Amino acid sequence: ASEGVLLGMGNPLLDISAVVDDAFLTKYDIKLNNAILAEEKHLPMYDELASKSNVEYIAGGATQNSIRVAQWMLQTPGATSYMGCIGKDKFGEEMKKNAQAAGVTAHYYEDETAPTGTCAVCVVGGERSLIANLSAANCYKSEHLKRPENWALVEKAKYIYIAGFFLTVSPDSIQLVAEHAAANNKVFLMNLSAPFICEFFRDAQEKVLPYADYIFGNETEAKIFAKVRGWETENIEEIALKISQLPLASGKQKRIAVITQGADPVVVAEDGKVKTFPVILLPKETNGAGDAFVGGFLSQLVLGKGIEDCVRAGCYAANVIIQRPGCTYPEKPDFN
Amino acid sequence: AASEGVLLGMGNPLLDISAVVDDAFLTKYDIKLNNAILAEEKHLPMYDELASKSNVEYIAGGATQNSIRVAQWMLQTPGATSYMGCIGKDKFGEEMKKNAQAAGVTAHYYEDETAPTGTCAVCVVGGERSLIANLSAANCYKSEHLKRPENWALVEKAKYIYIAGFFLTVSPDSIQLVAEHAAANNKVFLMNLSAPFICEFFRDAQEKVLPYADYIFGNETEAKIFAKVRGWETENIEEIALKISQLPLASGKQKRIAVITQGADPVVVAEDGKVKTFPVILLPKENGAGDAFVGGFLSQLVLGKGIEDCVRAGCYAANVIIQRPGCTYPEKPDFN
Ligand SMILES: Nc1ncnc2c1ncn2[C@@H]1O[C@H](COP(=O)(O)OP(=O)(O)CP(=O)(O)O)[C@@H](O)[C@H]1O
Ligand SMILES: Nc1ncnc2c1ncn2[C@@H]1O[C@H](COP(=O)(O)OP(=O)(O)CP(=O)(O)O)[C@@H](O)[C@H]1O
Repeated sequence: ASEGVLLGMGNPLLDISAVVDDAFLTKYDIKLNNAILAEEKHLPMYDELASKSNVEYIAGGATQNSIRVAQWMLQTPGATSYMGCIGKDKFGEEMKKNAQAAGVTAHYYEDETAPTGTCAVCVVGGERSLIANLSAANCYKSEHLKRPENWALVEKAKYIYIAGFFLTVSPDSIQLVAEHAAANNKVFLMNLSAPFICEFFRDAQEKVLPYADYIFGNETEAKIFAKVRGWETENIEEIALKISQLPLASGKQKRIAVITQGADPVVVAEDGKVKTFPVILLPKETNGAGDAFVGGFLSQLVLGKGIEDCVRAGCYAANVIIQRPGCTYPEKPDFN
Repeated sequence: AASEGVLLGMGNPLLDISAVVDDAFLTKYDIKLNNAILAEEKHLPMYDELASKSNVEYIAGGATQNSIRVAQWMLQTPGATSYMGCIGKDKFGEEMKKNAQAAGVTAHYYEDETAPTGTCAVCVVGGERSLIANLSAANCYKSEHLKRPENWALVEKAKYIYIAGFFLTVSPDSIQLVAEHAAANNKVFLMNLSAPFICEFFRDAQEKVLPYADYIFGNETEAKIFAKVRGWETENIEEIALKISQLPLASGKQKRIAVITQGADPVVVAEDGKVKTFPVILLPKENGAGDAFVGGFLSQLVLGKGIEDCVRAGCYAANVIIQRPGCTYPEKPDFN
């Protein structure tokens, strides 16, 4: 677990989590077990959540959550890094404060006008309501990555994880680091989180797939990925195998596809074979479970462990996060 | 014979810089034909090279704006169409205003104070093309522009309002405001399934606007993905079109018409619980075909014509645009 051994790049959103009541949900007309794009009526909501003393600020975003969970799972200081776009405002300073507290060496790109991306995480029991305002998170430029103090994080990194969503924000950055990983013996990892499915983004994803050593995804993302490229099969075990056997780049030898199915087992394809991994629960046990699974998987991958340890750690971290308000965790882990 | 501003469009405007190119140009900038590539930044050496070419053509593009220009060209009545979208304060923004005025579209653009105007290089060789789109200011539209009286007057004047599904990612407030207004003031709100959604932020935003859609346009790929997202196991495009037309309707919305194109294969239309097939009829000795189909369909819909006339006009306009470099057309149409 060397300095900056694992790097992430994505859309950072400051998650403003707080336990709410019926009056709050009725006031802003927001329903539980739902995630909506933020509107004008939901913009003054971030001030009412701040006025609550029990508010929790977290440097969120799908990839950043995976990086924080990996840092928490590893515990070695300075092992993780992250790059993403934020705004020059109070929420941007809270993002920098929380990333430092989580142990992540974050080098953010500050946009000169777009305010920092935020996500209200309203909690009642186990249920949640997400209201994301992406705003600055979609303004990352490759000029930031190409600067020497930020490109040093790529050079230091052995494992680089980038979500498929980043292909819509900065396709130059993902392609540049994926090609660099193939040339300098680094492991490039990615996921099938491609919300937009246009010809522009399909061809952008087609160009980065050969450079992916690991492709993470969930049953819904994998089934849609299969239907897009004409694969008629619907069996998740067959789709995972077909993902692992996609064309490989010159600097690659094999690919591992990890498809989670929530409660159902985690499916892993490797060396032309598919293995099933039943989910093991914690003593007396969905928001951000996928992000926490990738985080736990990345931690054991960094330590040079076998696939079974990576799946068990992923499931452990996903089980911890779902029993907590948001993508939070205790001080130290209890995994083996 | 259509009234002033009877048809309005809202979207992501991009100045399409079209030009016929050769092998040396495609090799120089490493760009492939029949490929849609994103441009994180304007490649100035390429853009300036295109601007210095014989038969270089500037067009006020963008999927929705193309449909509006094709509808204006098909109608021929001056002042019948309107359009609102975000542009930058630069030379390409002035060329967008010049071409929209030439195309006969009353365009009221929102000028961003820093993001440069969205552009798209349309490198055409024979029948094939290569799109290199830099969205930039097109993704910066704010509902404050729509709510201004000189711009809201275009909504009030409009009987038919067409907005692409992709615009939900840019301004979901503007779509919800005009879709709910159309239901309250007996106006026809039309939309398409462009860039189908997989993330819950964008899926729930689309779920909120579907009841307000009187017409839903789409292609076989968009419709098949839309069906797989919401658990519809059927793959038959005729069954999918019927299921789209029978989605929940908003108060005071009696019916929905779903139009699913299949390229060469017939156009599928669902109406009053029945699906009708329309074979594509070609012109004597025969990208952007979908945009031109919607444009031709909108023109006859404005004139209060039957569905068969709308499909024939849509196919006529699509067949003209595909035998021209880009989404261009002759002075007057030949469809009666
Ligand atoms: N109901 C459940 N019970 C226990 N563990 C669960 C679970 N749902 C998910 N998990 C854990 O989370 C991991 C990832 O689950 P899943 O694939 O559903 O995530 P996701 O990111 O797609 C879901 P969401 O949309 O709820 O954020 C699983 O491999 C498992 O370890
Ligand atoms: N090969 C072909 N020959 C003739 N007409 C065609 C055609 N492909 C498309 N069209 C015309 O264009 C209309 C829309 O076609 P389609 O559904 O393929 O558009 P689209 O916008 O999805 C395609 P693209 O990705 O190429 O821009 C059809 O209804 C038909 O009138």
